[PDB]
Amino acid sequence: VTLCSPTEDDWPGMFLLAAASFTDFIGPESATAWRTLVPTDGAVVVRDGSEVVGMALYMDLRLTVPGEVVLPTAGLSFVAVAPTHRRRGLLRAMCAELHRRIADSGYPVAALHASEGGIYGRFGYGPATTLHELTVDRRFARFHADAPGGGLGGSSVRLVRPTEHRGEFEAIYERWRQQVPGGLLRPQVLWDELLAEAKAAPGGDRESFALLHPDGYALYRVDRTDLKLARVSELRAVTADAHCALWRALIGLDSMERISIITHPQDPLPHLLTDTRLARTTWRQDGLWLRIMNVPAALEARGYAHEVGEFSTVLEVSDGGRFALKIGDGRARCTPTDAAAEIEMDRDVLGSLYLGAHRASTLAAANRLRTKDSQLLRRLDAAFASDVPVQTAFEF
Amino acid sequence: VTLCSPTEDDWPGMFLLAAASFTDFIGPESATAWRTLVPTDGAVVVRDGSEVVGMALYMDLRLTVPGEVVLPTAGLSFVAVAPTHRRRGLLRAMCAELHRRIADSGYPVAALHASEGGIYGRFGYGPATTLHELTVDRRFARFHADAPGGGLGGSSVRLVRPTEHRGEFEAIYERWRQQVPGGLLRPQVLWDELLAEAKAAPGGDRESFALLHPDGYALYRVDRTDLKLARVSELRAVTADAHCALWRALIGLDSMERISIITHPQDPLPHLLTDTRLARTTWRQDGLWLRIMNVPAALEARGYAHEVGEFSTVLEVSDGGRFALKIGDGRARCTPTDAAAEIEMDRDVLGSLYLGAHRASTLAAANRLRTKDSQLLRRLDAAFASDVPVQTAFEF
Amino acid sequence: VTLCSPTEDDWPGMFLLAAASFTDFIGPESATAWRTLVPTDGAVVVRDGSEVVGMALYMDLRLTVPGEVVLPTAGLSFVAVAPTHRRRGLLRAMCAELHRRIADSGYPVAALHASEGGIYGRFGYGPATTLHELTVDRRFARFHADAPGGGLGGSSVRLVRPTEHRGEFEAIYERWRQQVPGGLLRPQVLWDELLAEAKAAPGGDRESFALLHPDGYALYRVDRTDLKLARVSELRAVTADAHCALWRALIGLDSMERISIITHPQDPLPHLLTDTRLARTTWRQDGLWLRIMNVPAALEARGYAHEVGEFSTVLEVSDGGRFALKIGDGRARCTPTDAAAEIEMDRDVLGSLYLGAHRASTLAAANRLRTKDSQLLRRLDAAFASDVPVQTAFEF
Amino acid sequence: VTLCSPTEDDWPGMFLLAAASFTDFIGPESATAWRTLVPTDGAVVVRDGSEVVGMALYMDLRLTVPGEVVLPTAGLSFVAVAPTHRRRGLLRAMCAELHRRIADSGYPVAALHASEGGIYGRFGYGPATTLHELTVDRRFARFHADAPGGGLGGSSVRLVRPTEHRGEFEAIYERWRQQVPGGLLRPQVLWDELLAEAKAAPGGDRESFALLHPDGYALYRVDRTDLKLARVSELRAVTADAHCALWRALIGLDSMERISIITHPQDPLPHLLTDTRLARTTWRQDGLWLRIMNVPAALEARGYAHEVGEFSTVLEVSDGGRFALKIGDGRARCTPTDAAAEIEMDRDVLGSLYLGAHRASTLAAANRLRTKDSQLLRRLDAAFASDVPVQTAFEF
Ligand SMILES: CC(C)(COP(=O)(O)OP(=O)(O)OC[C@H]1O[C@@H](n2cnc3c(N)ncnc32)[C@H](O)[C@@H]1OP(=O)(O)O)[C@@H](O)C(=O)NCCC(=O)NCCS
Ligand SMILES: CC(C)(COP(=O)(O)OP(=O)(O)OC[C@H]1O[C@@H](n2cnc3c(N)ncnc32)[C@H](O)[C@@H]1OP(=O)(O)O)[C@@H](O)C(=O)NCCC(=O)NCCS
Ligand SMILES: CC(C)(COP(=O)(O)OP(=O)(O)OC[C@H]1O[C@@H](n2cnc3c(N)ncnc32)[C@H](O)[C@@H]1OP(=O)(O)O)[C@@H](O)C(=O)NCCC(=O)NCCS
Ligand SMILES: CC(C)(COP(=O)(O)OP(=O)(O)OC[C@H]1O[C@@H](n2cnc3c(N)ncnc32)[C@H](O)[C@@H]1OP(=O)(O)O)[C@@H](O)C(=O)NCCC(=O)NCCS
Ligand SMILES: CC1=C(c2cccc(Cl)c2)S(=O)(=O)N=C1NCCCN1CCOCC1
Ligand SMILES: CC1=C(c2cccc(Cl)c2)S(=O)(=O)N=C1NCCCN1CCOCC1
Ligand SMILES: CC1=C(c2cccc(Cl)c2)S(=O)(=O)N=C1NCCCN1CCOCC1
Ligand SMILES: CC1=C(c2cccc(Cl)c2)S(=O)(=O)N=C1NCCCN1CCOCC1
Repeated sequence: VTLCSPTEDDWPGMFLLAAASFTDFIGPESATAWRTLVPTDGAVVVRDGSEVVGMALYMDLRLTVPGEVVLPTAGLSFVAVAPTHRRRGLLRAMCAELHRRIADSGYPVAALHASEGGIYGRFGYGPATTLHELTVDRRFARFHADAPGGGLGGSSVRLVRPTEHRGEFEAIYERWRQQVPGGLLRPQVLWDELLAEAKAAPGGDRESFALLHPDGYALYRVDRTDLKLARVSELRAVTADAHCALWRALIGLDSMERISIITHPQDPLPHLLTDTRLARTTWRQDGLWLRIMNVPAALEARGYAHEVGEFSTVLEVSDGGRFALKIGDGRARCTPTDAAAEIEMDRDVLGSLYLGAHRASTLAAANRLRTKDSQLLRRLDAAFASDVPVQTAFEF
Repeated sequence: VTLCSPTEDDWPGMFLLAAASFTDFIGPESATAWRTLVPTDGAVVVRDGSEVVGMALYMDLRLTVPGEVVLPTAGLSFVAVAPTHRRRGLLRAMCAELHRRIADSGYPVAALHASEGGIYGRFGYGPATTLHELTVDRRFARFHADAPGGGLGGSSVRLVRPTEHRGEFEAIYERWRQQVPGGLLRPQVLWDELLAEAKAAPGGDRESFALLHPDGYALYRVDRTDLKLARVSELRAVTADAHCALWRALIGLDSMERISIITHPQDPLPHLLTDTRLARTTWRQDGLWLRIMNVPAALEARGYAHEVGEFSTVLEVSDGGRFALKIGDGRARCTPTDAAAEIEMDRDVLGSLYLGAHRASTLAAANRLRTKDSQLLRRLDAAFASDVPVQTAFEF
Repeated sequence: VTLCSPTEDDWPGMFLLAAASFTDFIGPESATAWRTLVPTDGAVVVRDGSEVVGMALYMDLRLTVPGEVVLPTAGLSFVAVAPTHRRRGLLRAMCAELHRRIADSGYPVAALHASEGGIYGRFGYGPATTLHELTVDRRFARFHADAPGGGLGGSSVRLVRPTEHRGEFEAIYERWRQQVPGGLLRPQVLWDELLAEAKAAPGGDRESFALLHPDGYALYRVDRTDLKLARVSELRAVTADAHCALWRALIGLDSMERISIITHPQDPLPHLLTDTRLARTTWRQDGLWLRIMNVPAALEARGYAHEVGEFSTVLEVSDGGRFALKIGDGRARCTPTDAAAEIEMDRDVLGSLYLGAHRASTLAAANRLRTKDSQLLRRLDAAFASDVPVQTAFEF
Repeated sequence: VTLCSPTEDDWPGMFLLAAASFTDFIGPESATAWRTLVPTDGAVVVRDGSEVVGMALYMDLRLTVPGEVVLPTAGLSFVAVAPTHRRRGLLRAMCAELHRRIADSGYPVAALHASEGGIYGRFGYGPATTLHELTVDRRFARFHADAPGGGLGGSSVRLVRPTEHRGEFEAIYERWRQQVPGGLLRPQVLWDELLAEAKAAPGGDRESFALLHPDGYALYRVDRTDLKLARVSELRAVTADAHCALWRALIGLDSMERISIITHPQDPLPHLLTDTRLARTTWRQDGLWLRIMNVPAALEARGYAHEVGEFSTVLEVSDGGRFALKIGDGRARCTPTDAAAEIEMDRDVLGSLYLGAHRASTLAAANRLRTKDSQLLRRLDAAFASDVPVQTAFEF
C-alpha cells in the first residue's frame, strides 16, 4: 500500500470515497471550490496496490489569535479511510506525512473541526473554542431597560436579500475576524459558497434572509420541518449597538416561536433580556481544535494579558521540547533550556490553552497539566486569558 | 390588607398556601425542620381583612465568597402570593419589608434560588452561580492516560449506605464549603433532611447509595422511570484524586447507560476522558442569586485576584451610592465619594459579578454596566475573578 | 345458563369480574357505596350452570331536563360479560331483562355513560350531552376589558381545603343541578366518595384543592406526571360573576403552564380572554346517553322553547309507537294516533334530541330522521332547543 | 414615515417583506394571481423615509349570509410589518386607512383569517365561523343501516383526476356557496390556483385526486410523511345523498388507516357511522372573522329565523351608534334612535353573532354583551340562528 500526492486522475475516486464516508458530503462542485485553498503538495492519498482507500489534506488559512495577531494556519479537512481498510494504520500514516509537510512548510499551527471527540488528541490536537447553541422563546422575550438602541425614532437594521449586499457582509466580517480570537479570513470563493447556500432548494433548505446594520449582520432561515423555528446560521457584530439592534429585529419575527443560534459561552444575549433564562442553552460542543506545530513560535506570537505581573517558568511539552518561558508587558519570550521543568503537559493541552477557552487550573484539576506550584497556575490562567472572548469563525 | 410577623396560628394557613402554590411543596414536616433556621422576626404574612394571602421569609445562612471569606447571608424562601390576590402589589410589599429587616439586622448580602428568571432583578438580585447538567454515556467512557489513580492495586473508594457514614460526609462537606465560593454551611437539621431523602419511597424515588473516599463523596440513585440512568444528587471532592477516583467508580456502574449530575461550568470531568464530548451538557441555568445589601461592606469583605496591579476607580450603583474603589494586594477599600463616576451599574449587576461567575466585559457588552474605559473593564474582569471556581451548594 | 337477581353470596364473584373487566375498576369499597343507590331488584347476574359470567344493574337517579323539570331516571352501570363468554347473547339478555324491570317500575328514561361508542345505539340509547376538554396556556392568558370582577379591591374567591367546606359545595352543586339540563342529584354517599378522592395517594393522584366563591367552586389538582399542568376535576358556577372570578383565580396559578378542564361546547371561557384561541379544544366526546322508555311521558314532561309558534305533527318512533305531537306555549301534548307519520326516527335518535345537544336538522342530514318537510325540521330544531346549555353532571 | 398606495416599483419590496414575514409565503406567482381581486386603491404601503416596512390590502369578495343573501365584502390580506419596525403604530395606521377606504367605497362588511387570535378584536373583528378537524379511523368505520345510498347496484361516485373535470367542480361549488352562510364566490383565477396545487411537487405535497358525484365532490391527497393518512383538502356537497356517497368512497380507501378533514361543528359525518366516536375531533379553531362596517345595512340585509315572533329592542354598538331594531317575518328594520339601550356590545361581538356561529346567551355569560333582560337574550339567540349551518369557504 503506497502513500503519495494525488494526480488529477485520483480525484473522481477521492470524491467517491467522500460521498460514501461523510454523513452529508458537500458534493464535488462545492469541494472543488474549497480545493482552491489547498496548496500544491497539500494533499495525500493512499492507494490499494488500484483504487483510493485513504485521503487527507490541508488548506492555507489565516487564524486570528489573542492580541489581534494573525497566524498562517494549516486547516486539515477531507480526511477519510475506506470502510474496507479500517484499523490498518492508514490515518496515522496520513497524519504523520501531512504534519511533516506542514512543519517543513513553516506553519506554526494546524487546526481542524473534529467529526468525533476521541480521535485527534493523540495526534496533538486539543479543542480550543467552544460552541454554544442558544434557543430563545421569543414570545416572552422583552429587552431590559438598559439594552442599547430603544429610544424613539427609526430603526438601524434593514432586512435584505443576502446576494444583493455581498460587499457589506464581506466588509463587516473582515473587521470582525481581525479583532476576534478564532477569526478566519474568508476568501472570495467561500463567499461564493456561502451565498449559494442562501438560496432555497427543492425538497431542501428554505430561502435565507439577512438583517443588515452598518456594524453587523445576521443571516437566518426558517427550519425545514419546524416552521415556528428560525435558525440563525451566522451573526457577526463589531459593536454592542449592532449586536443588540440585530437581536431586537430577530425577536421582532412574530411568525416564529423560537430563534436558535450557534454562538459562544460569552454571548451577551441573555443579559439583554429581562428574563435571562429565556436564552436557553440547548447544545454545547468543542469547535475549532488546534495542534501547535512549533511551540516557541506559537507562544511568542500571541499577546498576553497585561494585568498579570512579569513572571518566568520552565515548560515541558511531552514530546515538543522544554522551554524557559518569560511573560511580561503582554509579551512572551520562549527559549530552549535543560533546566528542571516547573510545568508539564501534552501537546494537545497547550492547544486547548492557546486561545483562552480553557483555564490551566481546570486542566490541572484533571491532571492534564502537572505542576507543584499553585501560584504558577494562577499566573498562567491570568496570562493566557483573552480580553476579547474566543469565537468560532466557520466550519471546515 | 395588613402585613405582619406571623403567630403560631398563622402556620396551618401558610402551609396550605405553600401546598397549593409551589410545583412540588416539600411538605409540613420538612418545612418545619428548615424553619429552625428562620430567626425571630424573619417571616412576614399578609392577611385578607381573615385567611393568609401572602408570605415570605429569610433564613440565617453562611455563604463563602472568594478568598475563603464567610459572610452572614439572608436566604429568602417560602415566598408565595395566593392565586386569588395576584397583581395587587403584595410581593413588592413583602420584599420591601423583609429587605428593611435584613438591612437593619446587619446582613451585608441576601440570596435566593429563583422559581422564574424574570422576577427578581427588579428587587436588586442578580444570578451569581451557574448550574451545568452533564450527562455521560458511560458505555464509551475511557479515562485518559493522565487521569489520577489508575496504577495497580486496591481502590480508594468504598460504596456504602449513606446513613451509616453521616460523620464522614459532614466532615468532607464542611471542608468543601469553607474553600469554595458559593459554599453554604449545612447545619444538623439539613443533614437530617438530606439523609431522610436518601431512603426509597413507595411509588417514589429509589434508594440512594454513596461512594465514599477520604477526601470526597458522591450520592446517587437510579432514576425512577429510566432504569438505565443514574442521577448523582451530590458530589463533593476536596482533591483532584478524590474527584477522579469517584468518577472512575461511577463509570464502573455497568448496569447503567448514562450518569447525570448537576455541576458547574469548570467541572474537570470532560478532561478526565479520552473523548471530552461524552460529557454532554444537557442543561444550563442560573443557580444562586445575590442582592448586595451593603455595597462597601460586601466589596471590602471579599478577596480579589493578586495578579492584577493596584488600581482605583469610582463606582456608582444606581440607587446604592457612589464609592471610591481601590483594589490592590488582593484587597479592596471602598469609601463614599461625590467624584464623577467612571463605572455605573444597577445593584443586581454587582451581585452577578460578586462571586466571579460573570465577567464585567460581558455585562458591559449588554450595556448592563456603563463605562468609557476599556482598560478599567479589563482590570475589573481580572480583579473580580476567583482562583477557585464558583459553585452551588444546595437549593433553598 | 340462568339469569337472576343476585344474592349477597354473588357479590365477591361480581367484584372479581369487575376488577378483571374494567380498565380501572373503582374497587369494592367505592362500589359498595354506589350500591346504596341500586334499588332492590335493580341488579341482574348470569351464572354458568357456578361462577358469575355476566352482570348489569341500574341506580335510582334524578335527571334535570329543559324547563328545570326533574325526571326519575334509571342509570345503568356495572355492566360486564366475562372474556370467556363473549358473543353468546349475554349482554342482550341482561339489557332486555333490566329494561323490562325499568319500564314496569315507571321510569320514563334510562341513562348511561358508554365505554365504547358503538355498543348502545342498538338498545335504543343515543348520546345526549357533549364533553369538551379545554386546555388553556395560562402564561399568555389575559382577561378582556369586559370580563366581570376586575375593579379595584379584594377578591371574592378564597382557596380552601375541600373537606372543610363540604356544606358550601353541596349547596352550590344543588342549585346548579336543578337549573341545568343534564344535572343529577348528588346524594350524601357520592359526596363522601368525591371528598375521599380529593386526598393524595402514595404513588397516586396528588392532593386536591378548591377555589370557593359564594356562587361557585372549582376543584383542582396538579397532574401526577406533568407538574406544569393543573387539572380541574369539577367547576360549578351559578352566576357569570362566579364563573369569571374562579377562572381569574385559576389563571393566577403561576406555577402552572397549562390549566385543563372537561366542560361543554358553550362554556363562555374563550370569550373571557383577549385571545379566544388560548382556550384550545384538546378533546371531544359523547357524555351522557339516554334511552326514552316512555315516549309520551318523556315528551310531555319536558319544557320547550317559547319562541317557536304553536305547531302540530305526527311522529313515529321505529318500535315505540306513533303519536300526534302538538307543541305550543312551551309545552307539548303527545297522544296515540294511527294518522300518517310526518317524521320517523329510531328510539336512540329521540334520546339524542331530548336535551337539546343535537339538532334535528343535523340528524336529518344523516338520514337518522326522515321527513319530507323542511319547515317541520326548522320547527323541531327551535322547539327542542334549550335556553340553558346542556351539561354533564358526573360519570357513573 | 409615509403611508400610501403602492406603485408597480413597490411590489418587489412587498414580496420580500412577505417572504420573510409569513410562516410559509405562497410566493410571487400565486400572489400575483390573487392580486387580480385587489381593486385600484385597495392596497397601502409604509416606507421608511426608502424600503417598504409595512403593507396591507383588501380584495373584492362576495360573502353569503343567512337567508342566501350575498354581500360585497372586503377581504383583508397580505398584512405585514417588518420585524425591524414593530411597536411603532404601523398596523394601527394601515388598518385605519384601509377601513376608511373600505367604508367610503360602500362595503357593509370586511373579513379576514387571523394569523393569531389576539390581534384583531380591538379593530372590530370577531370570529364568525368555526373550523373542526375530524379524524376518522376508517379501519373500524361502518355505516349505519339508515345512511343514504347503500342499496344493491352501481355506485354514484367516480374517482377522477381534478384538472379533467374543472367545469363540474366549478358548478357544484357555485351551487354550494350561494346556499351556505360563509360561502364565497370563487373566481376563475382561484380555480387556476386550486388546480395548480392539485399536482405533486418534487420534495413536496403528493398528487391530489377527486371523488366526483353529480351533487358533490371531495379533493384529497395522501399526507407527505404519514402515508397511512389521507387529507381531504375540500369536500362540497349540496345533498345528503352526495355527502354520504362521498364518505362511503373515502372510507373505501383501504390503503389508509385514517381520513382527516377540516369541516364545521354540524358536519353530519359522526351520525353516518354505527360508532359516532370514530369521527374524532382532533382540532378546533376560529375560521372567518368579520367586521361590520355599517351596522344598519348589515342587519337589514340578513334574513332571520321565522320561528321567533315579532319583537323590538334598542341596540347600542360601543362606537357604532344606537339603533331601534325590530325583527319579524324573518326580516329586520334597524333605524337611528336616542332611546335608552336595552342591549350593548362592542363591534366585534356583533360580527361573531352575525352568521349564527355564536349564541348571544353565551356572549352575555362572558359579559361581552350587556342586557338586563333574559327574554331578549332568548329572542336574539333564536332570531340570529341560521337554518343552514355556517361554514368556511376558503382561506385568504
Ligand atoms: C478515524 C479514521 C479516519 C479511521 O482511521 P484508521 O485508519 O482506522 O486509524 P489507524 O488504523 O491509523 O489507527 C491508529 C490508532 O488510532 C485509533 N483509532 C482511529 N480511529 C478510531 C476510532 N474510530 N475508534 C477508536 N480508535 C480509533 C486506533 O485504535 C489506533 O490505536 P493504536 O495506535 O493504539 O493502535 C476514520 O474513522 C474516519 O474516517 N474519520 C473521519 C475523520 C474526520 O472527518 N476528520 C475531520 C476532517 S474531514
Ligand atoms: C411572582 C409572585 C410572588 C406574584 O407576585 P405579585 O404580588 O403578583 O407581584 P406584585 O403585585 O408585587 O407586582 C409588582 C411588580 O412585579 C411584577 N411581577 C410580579 N410577578 C410577575 C410575573 N409572574 N410576571 C410578570 N410580572 C410580574 C408586576 O408586573 C409589577 O410590576 P410594576 O411594579 O411595573 O407594576 C408569584 O408569581 C409567586 O408566587 N412567585 C414565586 C416566587 C418564588 O418561588 N421565589 C423563590 C423562593 S420560594
Ligand atoms: C360489549 C359487551 C358487554 C359484551 O357483550 P356480549 O355478551 O358479547 O354481546 P351479545 O352476545 O349480547 O351480542 C349481541 C349483539 O351485540 C353485538 N356486540 C356486542 N358487543 C360488541 C362489540 N364489542 N363489538 C361488536 N359487536 C358487539 C353483537 O355483534 C351482537 O350482534 P347481533 O345482535 O347482530 O348478533 C362487553 O364488551 C362489555 O363488557 N362492555 C362493557 C360495557 C360498559 O362498560 N358499559 C357502561 C356501563 S359499566
Ligand atoms: C401584529 C402586527 C401586524 C405587528 O403590528 P405593529 O405595527 O407592531 O402594531 P402597532 O404598533 O400598530 O400596535 C397597536 C396596538 O396593537 C397591539 N399589538 C399589535 N400586535 C401585537 C402582538 N403581536 N402582541 C401584542 N400586542 C400587539 C399593540 O400592543 C398596540 O397596543 P396599544 O394600542 O395599547 O398601544 C404583526 O405581528 C404581523 O405581521 N401580523 C400578521 C397579521 C396577519 O397575518 N393577518 C392576516 C392577514 S395576512
Ligand atoms: C470544507 C469541507 C471539505 C473540503 C475541504 C477542502 C477541500 C476539499 Cl476537496 C473538501 S469536506 O471534507 O468535503 N467537508 C467540508 N465541510 C463539511 C465537513 C465539516 N465536518 C467537520 C467535522 O464534523 C463533521 C463535519
Ligand atoms: C427549603 C425550602 C422551603 C422553606 C424554607 C424555609 C422555611 C420554610 Cl417554612 C420552608 S420551601 O419554600 O418550602 N421550599 C423549599 N425548598 C424547595 C424550593 C426550591 N425552589 C427554588 C426555586 O425554584 C423552585 C424550587
Ligand atoms: C359508579 C361506578 C360503578 C358502580 C355503580 C353502581 C354500583 C356498583 Cl356495584 C358499581 S362501576 O361499574 O364499578 N364503575 C363506576 N364508575 C366508573 C366507570 C365509568 N365508566 C363509564 C364508561 O366509560 C368507562 C368508565
Ligand atoms: C391569499 C393570500 C395572500 C394574498 C392575497 C391577496 C393579494 C396578495 Cl399580493 C397576497 S397572502 O398574504 O400572500 N397569503 C395568502 N394566503 C395564505 C395566508 C393565510 N393566512 C391566514 C391567517 O393565518 C396564517 C395564514
